[PDB]
This record gives sequence, C-alpha cells and structure tokens, in this order.
Amino acid sequence: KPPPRGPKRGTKVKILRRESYWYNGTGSVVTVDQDPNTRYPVVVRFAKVNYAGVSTNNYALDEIKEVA
Amino acid sequence: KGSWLPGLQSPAYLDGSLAGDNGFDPLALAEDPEDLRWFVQAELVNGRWAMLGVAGMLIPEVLTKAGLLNAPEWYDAGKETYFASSSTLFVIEFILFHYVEIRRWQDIKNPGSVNQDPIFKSYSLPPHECGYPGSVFNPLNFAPTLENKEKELANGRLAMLAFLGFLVQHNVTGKGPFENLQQHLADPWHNTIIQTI
Amino acid sequence: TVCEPLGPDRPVWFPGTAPPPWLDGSLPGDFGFDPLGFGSEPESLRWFAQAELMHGRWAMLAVAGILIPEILQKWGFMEEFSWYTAGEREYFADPWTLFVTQMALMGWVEGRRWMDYLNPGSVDIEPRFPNRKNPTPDVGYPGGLWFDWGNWGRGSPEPVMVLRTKEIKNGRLAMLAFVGFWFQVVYTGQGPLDNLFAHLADPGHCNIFSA
Amino acid sequence: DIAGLTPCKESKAFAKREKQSVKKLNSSLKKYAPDSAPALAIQATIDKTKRRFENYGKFGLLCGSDGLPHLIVSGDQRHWGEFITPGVLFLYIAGWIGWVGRSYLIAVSGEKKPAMREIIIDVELAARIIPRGFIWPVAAYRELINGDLVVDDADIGY
Amino acid sequence: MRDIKTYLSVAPVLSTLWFGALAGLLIEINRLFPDALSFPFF
Ligand code: CLA
Ligand code: CLA
Ligand code: CLA
Ligand SMILES: CC(/C=C/C=C(C)/C=C/[C@@]12O[C@]1(C)C[C@@H](O)CC2(C)C)=C\C=C\C=C(C)\C=C\C=C(C)\C=C\[C@@]12O[C@]1(C)C[C@@H](O)CC2(C)C
Repeated sequence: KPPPRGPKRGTKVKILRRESYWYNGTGSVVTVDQDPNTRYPVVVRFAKVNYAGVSTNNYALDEIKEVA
Repeated sequence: KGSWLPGLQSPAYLDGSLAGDNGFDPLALAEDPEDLRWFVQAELVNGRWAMLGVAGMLIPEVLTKAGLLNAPEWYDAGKETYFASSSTLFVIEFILFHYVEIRRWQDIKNPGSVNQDPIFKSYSLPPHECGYPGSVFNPLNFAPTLENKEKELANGRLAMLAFLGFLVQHNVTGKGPFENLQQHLADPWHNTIIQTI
Repeated sequence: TVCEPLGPDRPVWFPGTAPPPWLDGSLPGDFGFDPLGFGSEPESLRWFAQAELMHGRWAMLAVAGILIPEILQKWGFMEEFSWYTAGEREYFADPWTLFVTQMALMGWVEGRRWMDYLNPGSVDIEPRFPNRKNPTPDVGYPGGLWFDWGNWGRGSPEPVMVLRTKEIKNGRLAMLAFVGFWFQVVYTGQGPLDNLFAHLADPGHCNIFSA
Repeated sequence: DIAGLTPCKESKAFAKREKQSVKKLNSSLKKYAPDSAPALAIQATIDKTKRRFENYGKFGLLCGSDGLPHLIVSGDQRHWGEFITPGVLFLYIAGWIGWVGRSYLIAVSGEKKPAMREIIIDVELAARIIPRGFIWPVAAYRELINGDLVVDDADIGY
Repeated sequence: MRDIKTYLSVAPVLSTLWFGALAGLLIEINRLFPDALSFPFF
C-alpha cells in the first residue's frame, strides 16, 4: 500500500548521471529496493559492457528518465 | 498478377493495386511507400519520353531510307543547319522546361495545388489523378481505365529498353539501326554482337 | 514408396558392416555407402540425390553420343571421327554463338526446373480437361504425359523403386564410362572402340602398363 | 600544353626512353636460342611495352620535359581520363561498399547478441543484402530526406 | 555438416576466399589491359 518508488519492471531508462560510462544511455531496470534508507536503490542492466567489465550499477531516481 | 517467376511469392510492396504489378523488385528498393510513389512517377515520365524518343529515332530513319523524305540521322541532326542556332533553341527549351517541370514537381509535393492556369480563372482545370493529368491533356475524353495504364507502362518499359539498345548500338557501330536490321535479315548468324567485336 | 531397411533386404556394399543409421535406403540405388557422411542432414541428402539423378541422366546422354557415332564410323556407313576432337569441329557458326544460345535456352529451362525444386507443384505443365484428375509429382519424376507418356514411372510395368534403381545404377556406371573415356583420351589418342579392340587383340600386354 | 607540357605523341624524350628501353631489352634477348620460351616471353614483353608507348601516344597525355607522362587534374574535362571519370567510378564503388556494410549492420542489430553475427556473418542474410549496391546513391538520399540517416542526442548504448 | 557450414562462415576463411577472388579479378584485368594508366573510353 505504501507506493513503491522507482519504475515497475522492464522500463527502459535513460541515464541522466554524468560521471558514469552510460551518460545518455539506454538501460533496463531489474529491481528497486523499497527501503527508504538506501541512497542508490535502483539497479540497471545494459547491453554494452564498460571498461571494468561490469554491466550493472546503482542510481537514485533523480538520475533516471522513464523513457519508453 | 503475373509474377514473372512462376514459383516466387510477390513481396508485400507491390500488391496489385498499381498498374503493371508483377513483384519485379529482386532488390527491395521501393519497400518504402513514398519512394514507391516517387519511382512510379519516374517510370511514368521516363517511359513517356522514351516512347517519344524511340519514335523519333525509328520513324525518320525508315522514311528516309524509303525515298519519300530526307532527314539526317538522329545523331547526324545536331551538326545540321537550321533556321535557329543551337544555343538559342536550347535556352528557350531551358526556360520553358524550368516552368513546366517545376509545376509538375509542385503538383507532386502537393496534390491538387497548382491546378489553375494562374493567368485566367476560368478554363483552368478539373481535379486530376497524380501521374494522370486532367482535361487539357486528354482532349479525346479517353476514360483512364485499366488495360490502358498497363498497356502504357508495358510499351514504355519496352521503349526504354529499345532506346538503351539504340544508344549502345550506335556506340559500338555509329550506324543506323534499321541498317543493322537489314544486315541481320541478310544472315542473323553472320550479323550479331559477336562478329562486331 | 517402399523402404529398404537393414537386414537381408539391405545388401550392404561392405559385407559384415552396419550401414550409417541416417542411410535408410529409401532412395533407390542405396547400399549404405557414405563413409564421409555427407548425407548427414536431410536437406543435403535430397539436394545430393537431385544432383546424382541429373548427373546420371546427362552422363547417359554423353556416353551414348560418344559411343554410337564412333562405332558407326568404324564399321557403319558414315565415318564420325574422333569425338574428343569434334569439340573444335568447324560448323556454319562460331562456337561462341552456339555457347550463348545454349546458355540462354538451358538457363530458361533449368531455371523453371530450379523453381519447381524450390517450390514443388507450383511450376508444372499438366493440362486439365474437366473431370479427369491429374497426377502429383515426386520432383525428379515430373509425371504426366509429357515425360512419362509410356506410363512407365507409375506402377504397371515395374514397381517404381526397382526401375529408379535401374536408372541410378546405370547412371553411376555411365559416369564412370564418361570419366574413363575422357581420361583415356588424355592418355591415349584413339576412341573407346579402338582401345577396346586393342585390348581384345593383346589382353596380356596391351594395357595401361604397355609402356 | 598546360604550362608548356607537350604531349609525347610529339615530344622527343619519350621516344628516347622508349628507344633505350627496347634497346636494353633486345640486347638482353640475344643470349639464348631465338626460339627458347624465355626468349619468346622476352620478345613478348618487348612488343608489350612498345604497344604501351603507342597507347600512351593516343590519349592526349601531356608529357614532361624529361620524357614522362604527367597527369592534368586541374578540372578541365579535356584531360579527364585520368581523374574525373576514375574518381567518380571509385566513389561509386566506395559508396556501394559503405552502404552495403551499414545496411547489413543495421539489419543484424536486432538479435540476441549481435557480436555472434558480427564475428560469424549471416552469409544467407549477407547474400540477400549484398547486391543492393545499385541503390546506394538513391536510397541513402531518401534517408537524409526523411532524416533516418543520422541521430541527434543518442550517443552511448545504441 | 551444418557445423562445418557455421565454421566456414567464420570471418577468417570467408575473408581469405573473398580476397583471393578479388585479387584474381584484379590480376586478370591487368592481364587483359596491360599498364592501364588512363581512362581511354570517354
Ligand atoms: C528492344 C530491344 C532490342 C532489340 C530489338 C535489339 C536488336 C538488335 N541488337 Mg541490341 N541491345 C539492346 C536491346 C535491343 N537490341 C540493349 C538493351 C543492349 C544493351 C545491353 C543491346 C546491345 C547490343 C549490341 C552491343 C549489339 C546489338 C545488336 C543488335 C542486332 C543484332 C542482334 C544481336 O547481336 O543481339 C543483340 C545483343 C544484345 C546484348 C541485346 C540484348 C537485349 C536484351 C536481352 C533485351 C531484349 C530481349 C527481347 C525481349 C528479345 C528481342 C525482342 C525482339 C525479338 C522484338 C539487333 C538488330 C548487334 C548489332 O547491331 O549487330 C548487328 C550488336 O553488336 N545490341
Ligand atoms: C567402366 C569402366 C572402365 C572400363 C571398362 C575401361 C576399359 C579400358 N580402359 Mg579405362 N579408365 C576408366 C574406366 C574404365 N576403363 C577410368 C575411370 C579411368 C580414369 C582413371 C580410365 C583410364 C584409362 C587409361 C588412362 C587407359 C585406359 C585404357 C583402357 C582399355 C585397356 C585396359 C587398360 O589398360 O586400362 C585399365 C583401366 C583402368 C586401370 C582404369 C581403372 C578404373 C576402372 C573403373 C576400373 C574399375 C573396374 C570396373 C568398375 C568393373 C567393371 C565394370 C563393368 C565394365 C563390368 C580398356 C578398354 C587404356 C586404353 O586406352 O586402352 C588401350 C589406357 O591407356 N583407361
Ligand atoms: C561499412 C562499414 C563502414 C562504414 C560505413 C564506415 C564509415 C566511416 N568510417 Mg569507418 N571503419 C570501418 C567500417 C566502416 N566505416 C571498419 C571495419 C574499421 C576498422 C578497420 C573502420 C575504421 C575507421 C577509422 C579509424 C576511421 C573511420 C572513419 C569513418 C568515417 C569517414 C570515412 C573514413 O575515413 O573511412 C576511411 C576508410 C576506412 C577506415 C576503411 C574501413 C572500411 C572497411 C574496410 C569496410 C568494412 C566492410 C565490412 C567489414 C565487410 C563485410 C561486407 C558485408 C558482406 C557485411 C565514416 C563515417 C573515420 C572517422 O572517424 O571519420 C569522422 C576514421 O578516422 N573508420
Ligand atoms: C532502361 C531504363 C531503366 C531501366 C531500369 C530497370 C530495368 C530497373 C530494374 C530494377 O529496378 C527494378 C525494376 C527492380 C530491382 O529490384 C531490380 C532492378 C533491375 C534494379 C530507363 C531508360 C530510359 C530512357 C529514356 C527516358 C529515354 C528517353 C529518350 C529520349 C527523350 C530521346 C530523345 C531523342 O530522340 C529524340 C527525342 C530526338 C533525337 O534526335 C535526339 C534525342 C535527344 C536522342
């Protein structure tokens, strides 16, 4: 009943953060932790792997655009 | 309709609404509808002027070789001396065509816009079908029906082909194509593309 | 359509050996001989079957055209000389005109046949007066009274697979014959009947090892 | 005669180069049998370079002060059989290749992991995409007309 | 069989055969048009 933040599922997101490899990038939400003590509760998978070999990381909601 | 390949399925691009459909696009050019329209208009104009040109090639040649007339070859008519010098008639052609063709293009971009002769307000135009203009073009009240558009397009395609043939055969020979036909009828085996190389 | 699975119905080309499982023996002329297993997948299998049939028929025609005129030269009235040197024989027209006409007509025909292969029944020539139902197809055996007017490929004269077996076997043999004739003319300088008679006279020595 | 360069249909140093070349070739030729296949090929190359000199003396080739051809790419189509027509021909070829590659990639982009088809080409799709070269001028044209050739603010990811 | 097809579609061998064919075409053109410097057609 308390409205869970973050997009629902599968919503392609456009990254607003500047200091990530995927600035102006199109990723996919995989889950969002409903805990209001988090500081980066959304997590996004991509189809392009970055330099460190990783393909996932965290964000807040402000650095997201729920594109579709 | 008549898929020119008794086994191949026609692509969705060429359904059969437009005249002369045979699914003849093994390279999928016009798979975008507006480009299909573009090439429809281009084929129309190319075929019409190709019919014109192939007539102007063939008929003068035979009427001259018949002794009834005397007129140079279509290629031998440039250097001929007329009442007008080349450049004069050429620039008159240029201005008149830059009027007519730009009006045609404006009609292409905008269906039913440039209709009236903007000089006088009556006498102007009955609304048309794109690629098939109205009254002042079809004075004999011919009904624009099927088997007319198909015949037009088929004759025009063959005319394009025949014109390219004229051009390349003049390239390899420089002679009158009807003379090539006479030599051919002499001996089709001794007279063909093979011997002339 | 009769199957020839393993057992006595399956005389193996290599006695005492189990044939490759994907070689059932449906296609007449099969004996379980594919050590390279090229017929592994079915699409390749049918493609190679079509290629085999075409090669066999063309080889039959070629070996007939080699053999018959040479013997009719040797003893018959007209003297058709070396067929291998008939390729450069001089005719009314040049060889390139012949080549391009051959290519045009054969391209037409073989292209229609190609489309029939890719799309069975969609390209066929079998008229239909009312109330008489036409036959189907088995590609490689068009049927209808265009290529079977004797009504031999359907039933009565012989169970089908047996006659197709005859055809494929004779075709393999004719392929061997054509390659043999060509290779001989590469080595020797006579026709097939000449080599034949030379071998008949001196079987013990007049051979490849004669030199 | 651009800046005084006479065509070697008329110059002399060209004739001197030709003479010296055929002379050294002929002097080399007389060290074998007049019928030996190497000597035959030598004479073949002799007549070949000779007819080369002849061909050059047939197509308006303005020719240097030292006996060498010298291209004239100034734009005048009088000497165009060197740059303009071969230039546009190669441009046609390059546009062919660029467009066919781009179209293949744009097509195959829609798969699970397009890398597997970028290392191992979809030779069937490759064969039914490849001959489209005859469309590369016009097709791309319409693209730019419809703005479906470039992108505005999609940079990373796709 | 299909395995060897997918293997043959791996870029090395495809590239080798493509380049061989292209080089053959070029050397044949050069044979049939020795030294081919200008464009003496138009
Ligand atoms: C309307 C079409 C048409 C017609 C009637 C002709 C007719 C003729 N051409 Mg020709 N030609 C054409 C188109 C045509 N051509 C085209 C498009 C080209 C460019 C590829 C050529 C290139 C060409 C050359 C280079 C030469 C001829 C020559 C000839 C003449 C001898 C035939 C020959 O050598 O084979 C013609 C050779 C071709 C390559 C023609 C191919 C045409 C294609 C396949 C379409 C035609 C198919 C058509 C349905 C069948 C003929 C229709 C006819 C029965 C009504 C003959 C009068 C020769 C000549 O003048 O010597 C006497 C010659 O040297 N033609
Ligand atoms: C049907 C198959 C067949 C038959 C009956 C013949 C028959 C003959 N060949 Mg021959 N040959 C054949 C295939 C065949 N060949 C093949 C496939 C090749 C290519 C390698 C050759 C290459 C060849 C050369 C280079 C020469 C002959 C010669 C000869 C003649 C003398 C025998 C000899 O020394 O050669 C023996 C032949 C071989 C060793 C070839 C081996 C290949 C065959 C297929 C052996 C298999 C036997 C066969 C399958 C079983 C019988 C089948 C059937 C006839 C009952 C003789 C008429 C000579 C000649 O001109 O005569 C004076 C000669 O110089 N042949
Ligand atoms: C068809 C594919 C294709 C296309 C359309 C382009 C297009 C472009 N490239 Mg390029 N490039 C490609 C492939 C391609 N490239 C490949 C494979 C490489 C790695 C070798 C490069 C390396 C490269 C560099 C290093 C640079 C460009 C640049 C450019 C731009 C200017 C043109 C230039 O300088 O190229 C010059 C020509 C080349 C570099 C040759 C590469 C073309 C290859 C050989 C074609 C590949 C075709 C394909 C792999 C074969 C499959 C065929 C089909 C059946 C699938 C232009 C947007 C420049 C740029 O940034 O401009 C702003 C630049 O600096 N490219
Ligand atoms: C041949 C032609 C176009 C052919 C294009 C074809 C077949 C394209 C086919 C394809 O695209 C499809 C269908 C589907 C794709 O998947 C496959 C391909 C193959 C790619 C146009 C010719 C077009 C030819 C034309 C328009 C000719 C016009 C001639 C004129 C006006 C003559 C003028 C003169 O004769 C006079 C009038 C007086 C004389 O004295 C002087 C002059 C000036 C010489």
